[PDB]
Amino acid sequence: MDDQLKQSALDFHEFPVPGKIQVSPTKPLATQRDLALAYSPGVAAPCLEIEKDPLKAYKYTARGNLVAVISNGTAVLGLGNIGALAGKPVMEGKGVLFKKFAGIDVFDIEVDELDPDKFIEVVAALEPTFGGINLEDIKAPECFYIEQKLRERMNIPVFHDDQHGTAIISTAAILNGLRVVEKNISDVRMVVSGAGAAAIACMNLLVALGLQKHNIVVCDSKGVIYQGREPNMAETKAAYAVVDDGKRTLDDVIEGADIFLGCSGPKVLTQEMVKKMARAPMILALANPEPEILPPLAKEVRPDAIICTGRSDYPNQVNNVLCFPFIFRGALDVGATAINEEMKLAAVRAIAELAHAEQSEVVASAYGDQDLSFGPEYIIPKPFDPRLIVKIAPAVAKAAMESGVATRPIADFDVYIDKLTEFVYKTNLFMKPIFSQARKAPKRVVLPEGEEARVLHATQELVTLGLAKPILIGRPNVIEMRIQKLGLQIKAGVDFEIVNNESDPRFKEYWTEYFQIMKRRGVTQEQAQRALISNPTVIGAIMVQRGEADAMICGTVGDYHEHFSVVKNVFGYRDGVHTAGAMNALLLPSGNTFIADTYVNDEPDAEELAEITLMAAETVRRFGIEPRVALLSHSNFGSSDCPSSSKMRQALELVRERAPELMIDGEMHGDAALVEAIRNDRMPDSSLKGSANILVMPNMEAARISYNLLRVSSSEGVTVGPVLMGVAKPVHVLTPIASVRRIVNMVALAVVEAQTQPL
Amino acid sequence: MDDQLKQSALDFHEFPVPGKIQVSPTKPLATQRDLALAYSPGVAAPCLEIEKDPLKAYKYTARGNLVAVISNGTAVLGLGNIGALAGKPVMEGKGVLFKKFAGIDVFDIEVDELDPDKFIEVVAALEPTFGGINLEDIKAPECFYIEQKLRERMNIPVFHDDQHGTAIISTAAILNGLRVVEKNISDVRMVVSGAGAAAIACMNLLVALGLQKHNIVVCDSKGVIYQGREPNMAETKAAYAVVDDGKRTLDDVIEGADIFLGCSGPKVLTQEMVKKMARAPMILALANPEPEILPPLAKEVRPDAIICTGRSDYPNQVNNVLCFPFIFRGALDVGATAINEEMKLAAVRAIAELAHAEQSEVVASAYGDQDLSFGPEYIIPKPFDPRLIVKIAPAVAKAAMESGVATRPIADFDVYIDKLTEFVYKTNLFMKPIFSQARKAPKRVVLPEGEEARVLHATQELVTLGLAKPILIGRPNVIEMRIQKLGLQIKAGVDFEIVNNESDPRFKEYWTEYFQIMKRRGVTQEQAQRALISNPTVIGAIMVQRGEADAMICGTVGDYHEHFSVVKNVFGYRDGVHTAGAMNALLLPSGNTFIADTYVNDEPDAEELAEITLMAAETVRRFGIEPRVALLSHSNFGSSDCPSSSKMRQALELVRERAPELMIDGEMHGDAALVEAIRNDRMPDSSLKGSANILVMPNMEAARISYNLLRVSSSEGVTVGPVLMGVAKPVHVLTPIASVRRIVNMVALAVVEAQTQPL
Repeated sequence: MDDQLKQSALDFHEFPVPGKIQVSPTKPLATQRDLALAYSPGVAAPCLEIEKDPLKAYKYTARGNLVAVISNGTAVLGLGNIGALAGKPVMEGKGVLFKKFAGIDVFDIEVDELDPDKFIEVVAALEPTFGGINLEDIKAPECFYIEQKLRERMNIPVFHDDQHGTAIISTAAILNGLRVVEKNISDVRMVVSGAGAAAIACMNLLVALGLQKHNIVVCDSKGVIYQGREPNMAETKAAYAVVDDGKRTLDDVIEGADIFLGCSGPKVLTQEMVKKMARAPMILALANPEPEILPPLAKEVRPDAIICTGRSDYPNQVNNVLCFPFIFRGALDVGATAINEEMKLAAVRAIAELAHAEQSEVVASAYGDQDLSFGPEYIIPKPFDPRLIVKIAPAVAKAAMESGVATRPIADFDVYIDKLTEFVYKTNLFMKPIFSQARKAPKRVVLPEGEEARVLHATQELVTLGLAKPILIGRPNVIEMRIQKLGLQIKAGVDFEIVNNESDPRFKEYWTEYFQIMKRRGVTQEQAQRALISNPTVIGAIMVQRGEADAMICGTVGDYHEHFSVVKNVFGYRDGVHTAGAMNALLLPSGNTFIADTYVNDEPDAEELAEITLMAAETVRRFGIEPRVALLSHSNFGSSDCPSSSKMRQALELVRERAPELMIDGEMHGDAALVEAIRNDRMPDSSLKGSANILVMPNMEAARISYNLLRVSSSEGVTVGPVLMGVAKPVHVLTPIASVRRIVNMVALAVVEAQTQPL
Repeated sequence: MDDQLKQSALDFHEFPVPGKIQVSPTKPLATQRDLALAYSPGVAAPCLEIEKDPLKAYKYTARGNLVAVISNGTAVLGLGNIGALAGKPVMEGKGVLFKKFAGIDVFDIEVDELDPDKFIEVVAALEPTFGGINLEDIKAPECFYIEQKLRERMNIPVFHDDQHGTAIISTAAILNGLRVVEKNISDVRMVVSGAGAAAIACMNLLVALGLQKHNIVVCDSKGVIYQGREPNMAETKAAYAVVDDGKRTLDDVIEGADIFLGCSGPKVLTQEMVKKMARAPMILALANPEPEILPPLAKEVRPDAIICTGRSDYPNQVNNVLCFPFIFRGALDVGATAINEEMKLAAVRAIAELAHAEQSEVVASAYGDQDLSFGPEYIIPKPFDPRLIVKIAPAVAKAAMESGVATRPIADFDVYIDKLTEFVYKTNLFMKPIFSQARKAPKRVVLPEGEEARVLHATQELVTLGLAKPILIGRPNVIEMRIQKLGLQIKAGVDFEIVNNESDPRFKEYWTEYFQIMKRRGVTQEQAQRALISNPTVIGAIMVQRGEADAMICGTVGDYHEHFSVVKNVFGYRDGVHTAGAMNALLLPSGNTFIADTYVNDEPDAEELAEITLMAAETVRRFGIEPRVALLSHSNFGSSDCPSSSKMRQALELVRERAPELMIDGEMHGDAALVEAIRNDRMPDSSLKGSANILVMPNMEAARISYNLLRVSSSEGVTVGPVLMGVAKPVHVLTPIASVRRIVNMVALAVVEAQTQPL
């Protein structure tokens, strides 16, 4: 293990504060009332409820999201027995992983006890604190006895992940492989190396899944484990003892075998006995920190070999992080009393089915141009796939539903999946009304920049959600080749339409219409033809204008203002308005907030500010929020008389003249706008209540600087912008640094805008 | 208990997320390297260290800041035995209090066990997880046995706070009271009502403190507990069994007594037997939720009565929150193996001494115009006093030092107290170089606004820190009366000087000099006299100019620009400069950051921007930081050609011409300035490294809006501003909403600036 890596690990664990976890409150503790409610005499009130009903304990405490990771330091991942105090950082890291990947609060516990019975007594005593138990690093064979006793005795789910999770992943992998090579589960022959508990659980699951016991072979360091080899051998080991046939060595039984499993040590297998078994071997190496064999050797000696390792640098890694947080999430969200094998089967099926679907953006970006399509080189999902929780947790919850172990049944699964998604993507809670409205009637959207990888990913995700009917512009060859490269599943002509800009049958009409529009703006006919050949944005705008589409989303490459100029020239302002603006959404501690204007006007006057305010209010109303506007300046309610403050005052009077029912006030400082108490101290009778959610700035300088600084400082770094208002058709212009999720959000928003007859 | 209060408590405990705690990471977990370091194979590296040395476990894990709150639900605060699962919210609230008041991470644990021996076994088994144990809600007499066994058996400190903390507070209160009434500890006679463990610990401490056992009387519900009353009575109860004298009732022993203690129930004491004991009774009611008597009754029947209750609405509340977090902080920071009575004595002495000192701003604001000076009405500090940690924890640490139970001795106490203060005030870490430099040579500072409460509090805190020699301006009568009202301790003429603006012997020279300065600016002699009578800022500026002071801090009432105009007129620009600016400090996730210009120039040009940049760089250098400047705009490295961007480009070239060694670049977006990767993606060869810590805006609009929004959104809401640069003398102008701490910080900064010869 590298000395520099060791130094990096020590410095990471040390600075700037020792440890890796921290306990924080989730409530305000500022005033005296917070103290009164969070402690005596307030804290007594919920307590009585728990006395009347234990189930209500799942309703006022963290018990419904608390998991214990208990260890004794006897079976650390690669160090054997070193003491629990030595093993504490491992459990801290496990808890960090829990919180990161499933939003589950954990307590790590080291119990200095070696007697299994006293261990059981302690764990059973600690029951009311937690809602679930996960064991870790307990050596065999004590682990089986402890787990069985606790599962029988305790009333909450218990795992030993090293005994179960690896079994889940291996079962899913081998089932998928048998799907690949088209071999029936009945006639496959099983060969097992090592006596690690993962192997035993694997045979248990496979037998419960359909594998036949007469085709299995279990081999320890003593060779073939046949009946009568020794009388005082373990009963668990005896359960897989076969009728003796004279074979003693692993070489005798490996020939003609279908699947090889190993969790004992490196170099046990060799390329000759790799030649020994049947067609399409199933190499499965789980030994750490080195595998049984080198996958290059197995692949060079046999091409169709399938190899799975426990190391990240090799394809098809079996990492336990794929399972445990999600099974615990599913179990806890229904209050299952215990986790049976039904849940494990459901998890295996979920992993297998997820292995078939299309690749996500994160993993595709992370793992480069590797041939990551379904098949021998890609058989199980990567650890960082975000769809894992959404595909696993509802399945485990339904398995709990069927077996009757649930105690708090869920009504319908749709809101559950929605909540999980809001955990995953951090903007679903904000965008849910938009998605719900858009899904009722999809429209046609043009993405002129149809060769970018981000646009292709967004198109795939839009088709999957059934949220729009995309139209792409570009050369079909490049688009198809990149679709193959990224391993997507959308098919041209079935899920979306491709418009070949270099050669289209409607070129004549398009450039004729463009010239008819722009002849008085200094555009000759040759310029019109050249533009309709070379500029995708013009093609998209013309397509939208003629009614062959319904919305356009552009601007993910190049400058903002060229796209905006083209759009404004083609479409023009909507009736009753003489200006356009851009507005960015943001998530501050005080809630969602919109900022305008950030992109269009460099120095708006009072009239433009009034029109921008009205359009912003309408757009916010679309989100199902009650608009609350604030005009910002360095002047604080007339404390200065620079021209900007006067412009704000005139804009405010204009807005109050036009829309009398809108909640608006100003001009004020930012803190007064965002904080109720500060505003009430200086202006007790203001017409603005609560915290404002629309902020109007005097110039694009202030808007852009504030937006960027808040975007970075509000530690999320996510937005919904720039929404463009004032143009006569539902079009938006993005920025080159826009991510996939923002593109999807704007496509949904444009669809929603286009659903109604454009105003 | 009010139904509306019950509903409020339930809704507080329920929404928006169940529970009150949450476990969060303290390290980044974004990249693959974070995963590699926080888990396999990186996590193995520190583990081996723990195997080689257990003490190093205090160095890479949260064990050094982790406390367990263990309960069985048998002795809840006012509900007796209700079950541990019913009592869980109480421990959650206790842990929240721990984190809020001492920055200590806790695990709350409910053990469903009623056998004391099994309880002891479980707790002793859980030792390696934690660094300290605190018991809670365990009924007598099992609590004594469990605590004794665990203390003997376990190697980390253990408390039962209800048994010890109340004893600490009561001991401090009664010792202070005996100080008040001037009664010797030898001859005072003790009367005890109830058998609550707090009482027994109180007698133990008092006997260990100097109270004589022959003057004590212990009375249970059976009356006088004398020797031979019953043979099979408790040994702990037997330890205070007195030689029989024939007295049987509490009435017989209360007459002639000095101190009455009660923790049994309400209405036990009556006003006649209040008349029974000696002069100046010591009523001490700890029963909940109602006291033994109504304090109004005791005070009306006898004026000099001293009454202490356990309820917030009455004076001198005995709340356990005063002790336990701070004793645990002190014990943990030295690694004490156990907490003996030496630490408890040190804590009692610390509380007693703190009761004498001056009142803090927070408690004085919270508790109104009550006569909160030292005496019968104020005998123990309020729960929210921030000095509690600083006064307690070092004393407990030193007590650990003397008794040899410490395992990680501290070198010197000064850095310890500094670290505690940085925890308390959140800006000491930033301002420490300034305070250290200023404390070496204090100067003379004028605060013209010498009648505000905030200014008086700041003066008190400045005198205490020995950081300046303040001078106040105002009417002496009002100043003295308010000093009495707030209960401060600074004495006029000894700690500070008062300048009577209405009648001063130097009026003639002052107004003559003001006229000599301002005669050509339209100020007649009568106007000069009127100004020197009515305007404190002018008096302060003239005093500074003549050399009778060294710095001035003004502007906590009224508009900014009037004060700034007066200051600029009197002092003028420093040589080589033709402009002035203001700069605000702020604490973002990327570090400390300065923003300019926020208050002076409405629309600076290139030259003013260059001068402001240079002055800001020098001021930042004062803080011992290496300056890094960024010029912000909506244009991103020339993407636009509006006049503002051109002004930035000219300013940048000017700055590079003047100071060639300064690190500066621009103009850029905010995120590019703050984030390294974004800047490196667009401009790989920029001259700015890391994250900038000075931001220069094109106009006061953007600066003010960004500053306010970031101030609120960066969840601290604390600043150090506005620092004023460009004037020839060390003066600063604050804002009316400035708090005490900001005033202290600016006084220190002005002193530091004035220490060197002004440039």
